[PDB]
Amino acid sequence: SDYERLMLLLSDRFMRLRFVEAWRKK
Amino acid sequence: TLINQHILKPAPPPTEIPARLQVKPPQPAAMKIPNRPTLLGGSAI
Repeated sequence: SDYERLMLLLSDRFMRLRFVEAWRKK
Repeated sequence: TLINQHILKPAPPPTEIPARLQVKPPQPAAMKIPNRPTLLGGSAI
């Protein structure tokens, strides 16, 4: 599968829920 | 009426070519909504 390895060039491929569930508690 | 400023002189500042890349498909894709204010000139490969 070197066609897929060519077809995926430059692709480069819950913490913000944690800091808001504390403030929704407050 | 209003009194206006004037352009000085030919002063040359060139830009430079930075290095990173991004993929992320949401509208903000950075710190805020518009993109041409928050996109790096011309990027290197």
